[PDB]
Amino acid sequence: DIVLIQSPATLSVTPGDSVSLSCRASQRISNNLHWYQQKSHESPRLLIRYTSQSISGIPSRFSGSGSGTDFTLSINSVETEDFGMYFCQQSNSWPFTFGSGTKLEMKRADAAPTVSIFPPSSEQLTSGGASVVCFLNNFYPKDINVKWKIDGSERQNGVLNSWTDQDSKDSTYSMSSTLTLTKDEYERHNSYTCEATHKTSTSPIVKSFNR
Amino acid sequence: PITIGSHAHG
Amino acid sequence: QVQLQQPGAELVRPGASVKLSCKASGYTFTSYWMNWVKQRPGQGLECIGMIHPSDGETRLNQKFKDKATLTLDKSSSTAYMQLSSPTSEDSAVYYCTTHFDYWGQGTTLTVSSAKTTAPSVYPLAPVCGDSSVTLGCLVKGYFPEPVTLTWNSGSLSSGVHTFPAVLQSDLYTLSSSVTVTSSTWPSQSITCNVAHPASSTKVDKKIEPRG
Repeated sequence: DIVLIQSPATLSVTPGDSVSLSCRASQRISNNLHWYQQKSHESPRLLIRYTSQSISGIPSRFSGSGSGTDFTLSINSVETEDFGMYFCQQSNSWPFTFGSGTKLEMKRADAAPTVSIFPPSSEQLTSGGASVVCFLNNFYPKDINVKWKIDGSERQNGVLNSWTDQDSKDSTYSMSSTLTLTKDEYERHNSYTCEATHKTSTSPIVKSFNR
Repeated sequence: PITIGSHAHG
Repeated sequence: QVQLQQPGAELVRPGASVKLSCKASGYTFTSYWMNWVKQRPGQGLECIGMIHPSDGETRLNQKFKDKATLTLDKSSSTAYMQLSSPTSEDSAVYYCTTHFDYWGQGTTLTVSSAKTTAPSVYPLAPVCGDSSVTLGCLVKGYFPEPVTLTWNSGSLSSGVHTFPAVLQSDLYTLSSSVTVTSSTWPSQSITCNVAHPASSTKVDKKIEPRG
């Protein structure tokens, strides 16, 4: 299969900025390279076909160039409606393959997460299960590492993580992490900790309770 | 043989 | 007008075959290839294969050679894609598109052994004895999507993050946070409300300070 490599993974812009998105192919694909835009909860939309041929009605700020193994999507001066995911696709050889995508997101000031830990509710503890919840709210940029520690040692299995889309009003991200144990195991440890490492600080944000 | 975009755009 | 009509969602038990449909209208069905594309949400795009309704010529991606089968019912201008022996790796959105210009809305296929199952709804109050306060609501063990979660019957709508649901071992978990000033809670009441249409349930859980 032909491999398409896109870069960068994420581009953070202010409306008015100009950007360039790269797609590189593992072999010569001539002009057989297409660009798609995909917004949250929508199907992809064909933006540019055959390297540079812009689709009827696609705004003229969008252009494609390149050939052989090296292709570029340019966006002249980004509008807020341009935020979303961009994929390249080759139709030189079957199976047609897509790149891994470039996300175009809104730039804002770096913000540390507001972190909050929640022991299992007494309601849940009448059951055989115990979940500890950690909310990591309103941070920027999206890149973040969350660890659960139980009596000081990291636990990764039984963890369920969920992330919001970039907030359309303040451009932050939020994440929820849920650690689930049996109630019997939960009652056999004391210390539960949620630890977040984010670029805004060299030391992790630590929230913890004792059972 | 398939031409991408040819349904909407010939 | 050209339309490609796909159901929004299908649910399938593991090991039980499922057939997804793409109903075409408003053009000559036999004049264009029909393509199927798989996307695991938040992930990239994969070509499954294509079939030409003229003569049923089919091109499959080798990756799916033992998984996907493309067929048609030309008399009703419908293309089908059947998945054999589904597993949790098959849970994804599936799109039909003709020449990658016109796209269906996509069918969200979920593989689970679960029956319809109302959620367990747990109120999340801050750590016992711990200017702003963050409360939570944990929505656990339900099937299928979606639920509708509100705070104070919708009248509390600001400072809320409701996270996308995550399927794990056949059931969904979701959570929501709400952040208010410390003079708002607990002096005024805050309750999480959760409706699950498939089970016809609506549950309220008041957030109470931990004792």
